[PDB]
Amino acid sequence: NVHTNANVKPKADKSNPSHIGAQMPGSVTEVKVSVGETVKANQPLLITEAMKMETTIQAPFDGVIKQVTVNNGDTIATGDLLIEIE
Amino acid sequence: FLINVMKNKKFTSGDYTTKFIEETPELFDIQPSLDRGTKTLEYIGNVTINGFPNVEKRPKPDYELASIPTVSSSKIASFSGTKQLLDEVG
Repeated sequence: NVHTNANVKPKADKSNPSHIGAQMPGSVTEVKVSVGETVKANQPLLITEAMKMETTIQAPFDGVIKQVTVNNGDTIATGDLLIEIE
Repeated sequence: FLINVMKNKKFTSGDYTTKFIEETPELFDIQPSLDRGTKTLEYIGNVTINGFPNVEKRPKPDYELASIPTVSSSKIASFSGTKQLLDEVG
């Protein structure tokens, strides 16, 4: 806890269906799931904030969250891996 | 309040007594009146500090002049286009 948003996420593999990457830069407002939870297609996973606008990130299909890369109030660049699902 | 007193004909006449207030219900139709000036300074203040939705946070760009061509307004009043034509023939 000297850097909190100065951790570096890896980059999503664009050609991996289970990698969800950030679509633009901004802010994690609220992580809504843990490594291990099962989810349904279209479930709230993540609320981000872009430039004063809230976007909700959803499950693409049904499955199992395998890694969650961010914490409330971390910052993100286009392309950052946010979640793995199966 | 005082403003409303100043305006009152009972006041102006000299008529009034000590019961002049209790006796004069309208002294209390004061209306909360704006300051547009302030609210503007508050808008600018807020956007300056916290940005605007969907605008990339960044110093206010230097833009170009494009000084804006105008046409005198009495010259415009002399034109007769498809507006006037509708007024005539429907």
